Amino acid sequence: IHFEPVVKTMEEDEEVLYKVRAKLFRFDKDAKEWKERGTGDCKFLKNKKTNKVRILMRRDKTLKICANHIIAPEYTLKPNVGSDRSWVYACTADIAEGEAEAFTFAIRFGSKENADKFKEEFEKAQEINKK
Amino acid sequence: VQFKLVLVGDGGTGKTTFVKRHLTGEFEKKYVATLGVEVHPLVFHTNRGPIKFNVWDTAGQEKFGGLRDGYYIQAQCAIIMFDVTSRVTYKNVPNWHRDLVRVCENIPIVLCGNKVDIKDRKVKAKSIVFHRKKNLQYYDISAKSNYNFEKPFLWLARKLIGDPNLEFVAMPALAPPEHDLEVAQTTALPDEDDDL
Amino acid sequence: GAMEGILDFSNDLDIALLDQVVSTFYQGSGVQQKQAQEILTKFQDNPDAWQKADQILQFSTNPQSKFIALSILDKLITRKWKLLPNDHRIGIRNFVVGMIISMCQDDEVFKTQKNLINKSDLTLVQILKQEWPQNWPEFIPELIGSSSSSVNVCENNMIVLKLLSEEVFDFSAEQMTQAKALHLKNSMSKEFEQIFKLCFQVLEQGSSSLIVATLESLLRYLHWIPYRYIYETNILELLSTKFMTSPDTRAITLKCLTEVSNLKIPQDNDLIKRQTVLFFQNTLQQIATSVMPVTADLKATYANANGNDQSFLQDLAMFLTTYLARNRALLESDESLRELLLNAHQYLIQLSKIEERELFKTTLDYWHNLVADLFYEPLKKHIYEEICSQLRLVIIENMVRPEEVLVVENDEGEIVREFVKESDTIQLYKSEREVLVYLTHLNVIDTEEIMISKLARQIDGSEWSWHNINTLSWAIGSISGTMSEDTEKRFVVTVIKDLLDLCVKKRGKDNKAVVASDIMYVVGQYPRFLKAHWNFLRTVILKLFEFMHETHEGVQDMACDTFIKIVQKCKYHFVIQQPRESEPFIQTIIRDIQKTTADLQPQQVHTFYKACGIIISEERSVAERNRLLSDLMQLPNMAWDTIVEQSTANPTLLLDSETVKIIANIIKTNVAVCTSMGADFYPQLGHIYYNMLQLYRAVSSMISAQVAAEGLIATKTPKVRGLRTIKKEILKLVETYISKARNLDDVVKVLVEPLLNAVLEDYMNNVPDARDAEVLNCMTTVVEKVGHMIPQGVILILQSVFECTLDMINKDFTEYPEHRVEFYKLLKVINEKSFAAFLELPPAAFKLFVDAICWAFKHNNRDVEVNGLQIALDLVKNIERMGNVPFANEFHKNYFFIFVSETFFVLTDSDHKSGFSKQALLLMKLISLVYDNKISVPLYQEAEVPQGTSNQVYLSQYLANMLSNAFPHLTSEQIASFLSALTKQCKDLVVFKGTLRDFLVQIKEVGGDPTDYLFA
Ligand SMILES: *[C@H](CC(=O)O)C[C@@H](O)/C=C/C(C)=C\[C@H](C)C/C=C/C(C)=C/[C@@H](C)C(=O)[C@@H](C)[C@H](O)[C@@H](C)C/C(C)=C/C(=O)O
Ligand SMILES: Nc1nc2c(ncn2[C@@H]2O[C@H](COP(=O)(O)OP(=O)(O)NP(=O)(O)O)[C@@H](O)[C@H]2O)c(=O)[nH]1
Ligand SMILES: [Cl-]
Ligand SMILES: [Cl-]
Ligand SMILES: [Cl-]
Ligand SMILES: [Cl-]
Ligand SMILES: [Mg+2]
Repeated sequence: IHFEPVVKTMEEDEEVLYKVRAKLFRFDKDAKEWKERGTGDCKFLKNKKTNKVRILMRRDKTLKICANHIIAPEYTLKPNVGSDRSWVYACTADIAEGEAEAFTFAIRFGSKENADKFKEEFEKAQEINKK
Repeated sequence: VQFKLVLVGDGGTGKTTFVKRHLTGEFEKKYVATLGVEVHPLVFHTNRGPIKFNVWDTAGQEKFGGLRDGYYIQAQCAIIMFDVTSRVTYKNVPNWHRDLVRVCENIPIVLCGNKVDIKDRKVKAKSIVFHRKKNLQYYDISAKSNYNFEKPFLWLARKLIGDPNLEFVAMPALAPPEHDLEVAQTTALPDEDDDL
Repeated sequence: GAMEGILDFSNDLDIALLDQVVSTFYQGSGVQQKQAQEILTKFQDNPDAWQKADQILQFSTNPQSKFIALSILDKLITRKWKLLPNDHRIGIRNFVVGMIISMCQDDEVFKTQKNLINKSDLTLVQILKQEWPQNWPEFIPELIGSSSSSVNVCENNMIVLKLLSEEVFDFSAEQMTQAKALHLKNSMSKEFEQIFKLCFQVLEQGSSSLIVATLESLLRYLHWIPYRYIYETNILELLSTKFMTSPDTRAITLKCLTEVSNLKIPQDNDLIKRQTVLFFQNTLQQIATSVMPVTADLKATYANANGNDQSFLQDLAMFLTTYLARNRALLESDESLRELLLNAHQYLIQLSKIEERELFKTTLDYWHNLVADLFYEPLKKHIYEEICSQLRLVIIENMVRPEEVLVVENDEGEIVREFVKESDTIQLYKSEREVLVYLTHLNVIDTEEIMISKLARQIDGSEWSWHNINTLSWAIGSISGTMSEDTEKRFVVTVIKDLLDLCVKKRGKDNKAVVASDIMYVVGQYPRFLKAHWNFLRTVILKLFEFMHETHEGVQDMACDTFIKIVQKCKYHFVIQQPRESEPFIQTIIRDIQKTTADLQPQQVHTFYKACGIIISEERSVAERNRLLSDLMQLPNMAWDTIVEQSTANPTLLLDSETVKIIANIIKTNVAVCTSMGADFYPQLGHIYYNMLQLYRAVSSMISAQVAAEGLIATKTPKVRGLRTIKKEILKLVETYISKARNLDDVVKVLVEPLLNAVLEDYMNNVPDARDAEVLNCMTTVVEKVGHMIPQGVILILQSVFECTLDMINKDFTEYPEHRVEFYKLLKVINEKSFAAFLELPPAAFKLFVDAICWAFKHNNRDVEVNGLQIALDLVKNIERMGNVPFANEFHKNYFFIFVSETFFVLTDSDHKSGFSKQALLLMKLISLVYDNKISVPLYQEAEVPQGTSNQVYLSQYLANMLSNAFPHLTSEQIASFLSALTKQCKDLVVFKGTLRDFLVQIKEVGGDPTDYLFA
């Protein structure tokens, strides 16, 4: 006699190629200064269906997206004058805050090592996005 | 869907800095005094769907107070702010509370002691007891370091939605699609001493 | 814009347009809401806007419009009331009273327009504060009369009285003169019997909203009314029975009963004692029968957060803790009151299980009050043995992570190192420890048994979890010192043996990290044990050294912290040769230091070296100590010596970024060791000193070169930041040593001249952005310790830093924040220890000094502001101490009134409220100088006033003029009376300050009463 028993991130289809903690800035052109956009895990996500690789970064605690853009082959990581543990680059289509907007980003890491590992992985992802 | 939140407290306690941190992620180091009130929509994603706060960030300087308690009409929740490095700001908390509850008689209110990042704290943890008889939630926060920065809104959302187990959840991440850079390269990143 | 039409007062007010602006503001959004907000603010601030208020109140179809009209009137009433002609005052009073009456009589309005009505009632109260009872003697009899006439009117009257009681008794301190507050308190006291009669009647006769409004007013009265109104009427019975039964009235009644549990009440009176017992008894019986039994799971109830349960539970906790703190003695002797005492406490035990930090703190404060009393008061603890036993459990199971435990669990179920400190649980931990310590002393057997058997259930696996091994471990560490050495011996032995067992059985790196964090915490908490068990202590240290090679960075960091923690307490045992060892353990440690610290981050290496310095300073024989010191310093000194040889030959080598890091870590290692060794560090300082100062100069040249070649942006580059770190660490090292030096003759003869030579000109001749704030900090310590011995050196310091630092910080309040702060600290110590240095300044430089002081006290930065006021005070004392000499006479003629007026400016501008106390003190000092004839010259130039005139007369004349022009809305009489009081009170700071506070009230309004300054 059987007794009756009592009664979506959108990152589902992606492989995590690379993850590192980071602080992300955007350059406000009008006032010539960097502004923090978020701190948290920066992830490299490769879509299983398109093999395309994106950067996705979410803020700690609130988990709000502060970066979401294809790692474009045309992009170039440049040093910032103040830092040996950051990269600056121009991004033409980021969708963190809704509609696709262009930004100059800066991303800083805990160490030079992490910044160097990031750049290596960033250029690897660029090659993947080429094929 | 949507809730009026009023944010009150003495000038310089960090109301606007806290709000901006939530809106854009940024930390504003400059003190530009709020003139009357600045209204900002602020959305969080939760396990019970999106919740939107319409945040009425009010002026703390008397000279810039504008409509004052006129701002509180139909508030559905509030944050009262002080600065743990400044005793006069805690001293005035009962004054802000009084003016607020005279207009908003039964709303959830968070008391926040801001700037706990500053080594030399003046309002001792032991001293902070005003919330007890007034049924206010209390948090030590820092807009600068983000210490507990999310708690005031998470608590208010639980009270407003009527769900003690409501949590912030990751927003869905949709597939993404000139001397401007040289200036960015040669402008130094702020706070190069920080851990991140 | 169409909306800006309401701003033109030359045209009649379009009420429909106002209502649109207001709707747009409250209900609109974006740019339109923003425009509308600005318009309403401009409208509201029009000094004639109040003339429109009747029109708006009468004709507006918008409640918010009318609210804003009432705010406009409120501002008129609180600031310019006595300006109005008497018929406008009567008119305003009539239409406010009439509007209130009219809105109450229309039930739909009463139900739906509460905000507006409450705002009206407040507006009425502002009028009462101006007019009552002197020009409104019948307000209260008439209010009482009106109450019986209508239920809506009666309800609203209670709101008016509540607001009046608040404004007079709870919020008058900052908002009225002492004289006016007393007036209003006396007036309300004289009429209270009739207010109470109405109140009691309403409560007895029993409409729920009217009853609730009456109880909210009663809550306010309980702050001040005589106790006879509470104890000699039947109101306690009503509160504790009838009003507890209905949930509508229960919330407010509980708050009333909490306030009642605080009334001023006679201590000998048996009947009152009986009544205080009875209301508590009633109250607890109502909770048990109407709300929940003592057994109920309040943790669960609170978590469900249904309706108003959380606030009710909060309120119950406040009631029970407040009452029991004052009165539990009443319940402790009589055997028939025992069940009540224990039941009340059992509710508290249940409340203490609730997951809500702020509520836990409230209950924990009460437990501390109880257990502290049980620790001292004879014959009490046995009464509470079962309460205490349960409390032991609650505290142990809810212990929060101490500051020392650096591992935490992430959302992914991994045990990681913490991102940041849990700054907000420091105090909670301390409070928990304090209670648990008392509980342990109250029954040491019960506590051991609870802990050992909870540990048993961790080993066997029945209760195993991280949460459970953690709180237990933190609890166990937290009671160190409560047992006898002998019981502690066995206890720790047992605990440690079991935690070791636990570790072996727990496969995996997350488990090992948890259990290791726990073992490190416990052992670090029991140094008494460690000092008694050398084999054990040694093996513990060797194990900490193993953890210094852990890949789990949490464990590694904790090992370092635990090492120095143990050493701070057990250092003697590292310095002596232990029986059956071949050498003191310090020798073994130093020898293997390169191996041991190979995997540590530099700052962890520095902590390690600092621990070694603590041990070394235990050796008091000088030859041996110095040898230990040079042994410890071997690796940094060898690295140093090769860096110095290389660097001197070629300055390009200093260019290399890797070499800059190496040098910084060398100096940082010296700082670390100097910090723990203080005065004993001298011989090591001597080894490096002259070359270190040469390095400072070399690095300084490099920095300047880079700024010249790349621009100011150079100062942001990693290269240049690396070079400034060297300079800063050098200054820190020298500062650290001088702050702790005991041979000041050597400081002066050997250290100072080369220091000053190396740093001052370099600071002076650099561009502002290249100047290190730490130079000022270093110089403060130098002046503090040996300034009295180096008068010419202090002159040199001022010459080099004063004008150039002032020019950096005197443009605004924000630029160069660190320089600002260190600058006023340096001026403060110079003024305190080498005042002669200021006496030598040229007159122009001395003026800039006075300017600098006054600038300091206009800061909102506390660091700065406080130092500015102290310097001003100290300066006056320094001038005073000189007596009747030309420098002092000239100082007064030039500066006495600048200080007086500047101090008045910050006292009265409303932007410097944090400085009131010190400002008042400075002013009293300055006024007292003239009062006591300690100024030997006329402050007045001759022919300004008759030849025989006194400085007292002139000072009053000067102040009356100053105040007359700065505050033109004050009457002459107000100014005269204020100044008379202030000058008379210039030896009594408490009263003097009251008089200043009274003035700060009067300047905010028109027509303040000059007789207020006679308050005593
Ligand atoms: C996990 C280990 C595992 O095996 O899984 C993590 C663990 O290693 C962390 C250990 C830490 C931080 C410290 C331990 C407690 C140091 C060990 C010391 C030790 C074994 C000392 C020996 C010499 C010793 O004194 C033994 C023989 C004793 O039985 C003591 C454990 C108890 C004492 C001192 C008894 C007595 O004095 O009578
Ligand atoms: N150190 C520290 N500074 C903070 C923090 N939050 C704000 N500040 C600083 O405090 C100053 C005042 O902040 P702001 O947000 O403008 O204060 P406000 O309460 O909005 N003032 P007002 O009522 O006059 O608009 C700013 O300089 C800001 O950088 C904090 O958490 N830590
Ligand atoms: Cl206020
Ligand atoms: Cl209204
Ligand atoms: Cl010792
Ligand atoms: Cl007059
Ligand atoms: Mg602001």
